[PDB]
Amino acid sequence: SDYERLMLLLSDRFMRLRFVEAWRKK
Amino acid sequence: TLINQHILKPAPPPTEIPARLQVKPPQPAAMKIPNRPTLLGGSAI
Repeated sequence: SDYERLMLLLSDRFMRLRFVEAWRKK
Repeated sequence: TLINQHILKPAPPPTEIPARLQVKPPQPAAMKIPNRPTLLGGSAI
């Protein structure tokens, strides 16, 4: 599968829920 | 009426070519909504 390895060039491929569930508690 | 400023002189500042890349498909894709204010000139490969 070197066609897929060519077809995926430059692709480069819950913490913000944690800091808001504390403030929704407050 | 209003009194206006004037352009000085030919002063040359060139830009430079930075290095990173991004993929992320949401509208903000950075710190805020518009993109041409928050996109790096011309990027290197």
